[PDB]
Amino acid sequence: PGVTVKDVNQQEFVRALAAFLKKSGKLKVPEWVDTVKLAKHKELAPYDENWFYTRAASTARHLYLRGGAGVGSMTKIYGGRQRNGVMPSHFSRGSKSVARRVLQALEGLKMVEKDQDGGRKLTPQGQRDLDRIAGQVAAANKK
Amino acid sequence: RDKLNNLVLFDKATYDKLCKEVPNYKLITPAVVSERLKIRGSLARAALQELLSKGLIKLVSKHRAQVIYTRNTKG
Amino acid sequence: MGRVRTKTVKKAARVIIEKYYTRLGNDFHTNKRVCEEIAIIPSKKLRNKIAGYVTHLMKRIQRGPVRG
Amino acid sequence: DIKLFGKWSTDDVQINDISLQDYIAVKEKYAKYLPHSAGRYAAKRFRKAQCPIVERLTNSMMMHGRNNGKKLMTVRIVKHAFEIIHLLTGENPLQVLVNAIINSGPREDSTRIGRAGTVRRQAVDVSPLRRVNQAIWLLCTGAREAAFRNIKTIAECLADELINAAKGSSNSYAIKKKDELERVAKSNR
Amino acid sequence: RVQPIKLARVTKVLGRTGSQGQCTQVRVEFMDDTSRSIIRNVKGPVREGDVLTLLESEREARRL
Amino acid sequence: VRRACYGVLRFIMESGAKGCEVVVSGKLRGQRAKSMKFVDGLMIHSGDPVNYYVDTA
Amino acid sequence: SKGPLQSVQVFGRKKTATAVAHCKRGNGLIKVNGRPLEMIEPRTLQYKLLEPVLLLGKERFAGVDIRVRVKGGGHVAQIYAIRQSISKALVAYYQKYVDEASKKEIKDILIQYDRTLLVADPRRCESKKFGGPGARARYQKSYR
Amino acid sequence: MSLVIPEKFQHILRVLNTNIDGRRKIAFAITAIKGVGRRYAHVVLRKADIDLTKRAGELTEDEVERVITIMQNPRQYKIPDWFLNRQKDVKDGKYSQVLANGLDNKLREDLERLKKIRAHRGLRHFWGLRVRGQHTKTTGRRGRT
RNA sequence: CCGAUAACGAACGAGACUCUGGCAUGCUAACUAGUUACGCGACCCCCGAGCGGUCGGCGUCCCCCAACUUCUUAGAGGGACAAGUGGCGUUCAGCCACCCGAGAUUGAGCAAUAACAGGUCUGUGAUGCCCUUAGAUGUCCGGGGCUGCACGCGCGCUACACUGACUGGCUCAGCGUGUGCCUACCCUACGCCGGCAGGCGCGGGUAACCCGUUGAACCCCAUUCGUGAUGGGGAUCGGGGAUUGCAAUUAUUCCCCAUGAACGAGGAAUUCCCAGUAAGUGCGGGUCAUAAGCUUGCGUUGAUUAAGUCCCUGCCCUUUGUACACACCGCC
Ligand SMILES: [Mg+2]
Ligand SMILES: [Mg+2]
Repeated sequence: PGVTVKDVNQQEFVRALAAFLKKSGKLKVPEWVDTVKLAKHKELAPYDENWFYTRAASTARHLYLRGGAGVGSMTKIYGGRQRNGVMPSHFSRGSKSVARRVLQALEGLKMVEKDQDGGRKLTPQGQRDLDRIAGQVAAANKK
Repeated sequence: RDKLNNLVLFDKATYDKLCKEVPNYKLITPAVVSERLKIRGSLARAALQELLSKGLIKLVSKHRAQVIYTRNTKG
Repeated sequence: MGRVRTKTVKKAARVIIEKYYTRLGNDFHTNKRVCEEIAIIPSKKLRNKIAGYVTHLMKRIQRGPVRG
Repeated sequence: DIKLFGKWSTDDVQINDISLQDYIAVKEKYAKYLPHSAGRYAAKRFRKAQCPIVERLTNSMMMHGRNNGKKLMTVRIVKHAFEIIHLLTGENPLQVLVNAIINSGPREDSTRIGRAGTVRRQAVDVSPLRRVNQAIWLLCTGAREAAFRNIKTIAECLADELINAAKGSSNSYAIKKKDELERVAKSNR
Repeated sequence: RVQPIKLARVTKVLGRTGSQGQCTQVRVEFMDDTSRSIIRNVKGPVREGDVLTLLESEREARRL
Repeated sequence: VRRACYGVLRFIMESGAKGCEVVVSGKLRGQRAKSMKFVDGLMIHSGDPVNYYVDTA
Repeated sequence: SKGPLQSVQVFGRKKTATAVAHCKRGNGLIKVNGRPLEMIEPRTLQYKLLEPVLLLGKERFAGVDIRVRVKGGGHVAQIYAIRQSISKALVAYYQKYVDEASKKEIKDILIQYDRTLLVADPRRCESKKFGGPGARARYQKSYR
Repeated sequence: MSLVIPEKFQHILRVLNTNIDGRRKIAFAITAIKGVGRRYAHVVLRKADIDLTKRAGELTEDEVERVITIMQNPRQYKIPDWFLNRQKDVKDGKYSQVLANGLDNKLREDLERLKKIRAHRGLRHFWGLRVRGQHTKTTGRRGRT
């Protein structure tokens, strides 16, 4: 019955773990979450109020796939498409502060720890929790 | 062909029509029901999943760009 | 189409056959090894083209009186 | 057996006239699971005939800037359209598509460089390959014209176009242009 | 009174026509009567052996 | 100029080569510029081998 | 019991995307990049990945474990590299571990449906020249 | 629930000095007011604690004035100072935000300030030319012919 | 090219040639590239699986303390030649189809004689002649402008939408570059502050070692909008904050909040293109203190049509007429 997050859909997994963080009220949510945009290239605010939980889930899943990635790596991953107005579109990264605060809050629940080199990785506690959540979403997908 | 001024919220004169004939034909899609009932289309999408919740209309697709429903099996 | 040879490969092929007829047959892969020691051919793309026209001529020389 | 999109086998379809059996590729030999194959069919003349007609329609359904490489969106569009025509008719989508092709192919056209009377001066019958090509192109253009500015989606526009062409209604854009071309060719025989 | 739509099968390909190559001229034979055969011109790519429809009985035949 | 070019070409061919070509351009004789080419022997112009076959000055 | 040294690593390349299929003796299992074959990004083109196992049945895959790594190309090129890797690794496995009579009667099934499963596509790209914005398209010129 | 339209549903709403459309969603209906932008709407509604999924006309009468005063007094509801328009005011230095014909007459106030000081930008505005230094060689001909 | 042949013997160009792409489980090799296996772990799974699954987590050139080169890199070589079969052909040169093959036409560079009053004396300490040379056309500095706008044209970028926009998730590339003789000026990891452009402190990298497994865009999946010049469009313009420099006003650029204008697929005409091609989406480089709506090499997604023609526009060869030879934009 071994369940791994890589063995199921990641897009459903991020919803499943965002639900976990929503019901588990331990996230250190800053006061400006209702105002800022997730990226410089993004014109409009997010629609879902639990977007901070969604970002935390997504970066936890990314750190499962590979560790050692810093805030610059996070914003490089979360970059998108800037339409540049009338100029031809280009690629731009997301807000550094949002990813920095998400990562900082991920130390609060003690599942992400900084590394001996640059960046941060998952604790064994986090490695337990990710697949623990993956088990139930796999069960739901099967049934 | 100037404007369509569709319905964003149901009046009773549309909802009574919705109750009886919408779950009575095969190809029921948001665009088709919007053009038949002169409704906005976002309202059509909302009412379509409400009829799904009522359970007398089956889904087939559930796609981000093309959601498709159908009536129940008869005969 | 577009596979017509030039006198550069045609002149060499005629000469080597009538100098070394006893050492040639109707196998291109055999002849392309034959042409290696009997002629210092600067190009790989040329030695096989030289050998290919030889086999075309070797088929005809075993049948009738070719001009060579 | 092939179960294109997991269903709609090609075993039960037929072509009513032998004039198109040589080119339409709904046979079991030309049966494919999924209409996406980089077959290099443009590398030689008459190689698109053995190409499956579904793949041909998928390739031809993208036009006008917005859609020139969005093959995945085109495949999902064709999948939804076939599911929709199956819902609306109750029979195999492939037979509906083949019948639409046959009833959409214009049996004649007209063309001249000399001083034409109205449009073209001499009428000439088309090849069956041109028949199939013009049928697919007319279907794609008709769906796009129907869906240029309206709430209906590409899959449903393709669905109604295929159904109208398969039954014969003089309302589909493809059969309308077919009748117009035949009438002009008849006038300028 | 109306002539029915019929089918004819290509025997051999002659060449292009129309001062641009926009139409190819080929000889065809009736599947209804094998001995019956004419020569026509067709637009679009045609190889030998395929069968093509014919709404009209006889239109044109010229020696280039 | 014409005597000197002939002497130079004679010297080059006497030194031993498959061919040589000399081009002199400028205000020869009158005001109108005219170019004189003295070419002899084998002389290729195209392809890779020209780089290590000809010497250009 | 624990008979070792029955494994191959066969590559498959398509449009700069190369995929190596680590075929290993064991239970019937298929995975790419540590992910299951169905649990994969292109839900639209999942049928192309399912195509080899569809045409050959899980019975031929019973003693087959496949681990595929891809480190190049795009998305659909990645798909085609993966499926070609699966097919090529399987035919190599049947070639060098069992009779090539079986290898031939499994080769012909692939070749009679899709020859791209055994032969890579020679086309990669074409160089863009300095005359226009594309490889062959030229900048729009005007005379007046 | 896709319920019927409420009896007390207003197809248009009079706010400030203009009108909006109740037939559309609230977060884009309130953007019809001059000076009220899309992001400004999407932040003031979140800070004014309403539901986005509802339309405009079924906002209650007290909710309308609550949104009105929330937008009109942004400083005292934790709206960031950098989200406004007349920040670091040219006249009185206050970090204020104006969302009405007050914005229009304030813009005209700044325009006549530039004209009175006869600065380069003021002269360009008065003549109707460009002010940001963009080229006038081949553009801006619609305003003349 | 074969053939004839008052020609013979030749040469240039084309070709031949060089670079790249396409097969090489053949060889040489690889801790500045990896792959398998083993041993530790870390987690899931434990009912019990236990060679169960994942790990871009740690080690096995930490010198005896694993092998191997398929995947990666680049050298040596091979391989393709109409080679084979059938058909057409003076059975000659050659052409078509097909098997087997990775490939049966990959793209470029190079590119003859002769000429243009084609462009550059604003590339040169290439240069004749003429001009100036102290109130200078030398040379430096301050400032302005080269952007200036009733108007016309050319190359482009964004658009007119629903095959869409926006929001969130998922997720894959290759060219080529990075700290300085003068010459000052690099590419950036990580951590903290801020929403942002940015700021601060610590590193790595003169480089397959660090940026960088280049976590790119498009595309894919879910949410909302719903045919409304509308959540398409972002032009003009107000205000605020940073960065570059001695200097940003005539806005260098970038960020944010403000208004949302014309534009609903555009005449007469006209450009380019046959497969990885067009087209969409890009990435680098160039100019760069700051800079890309330009250009250049490379990637990604990826077509419809066609294997013909002289109809228009031109070109090649022969014959032909000429009152043209500044050569029909001729002459008269
Ligand atoms: Mg709005
Ligand atoms: Mg050459």
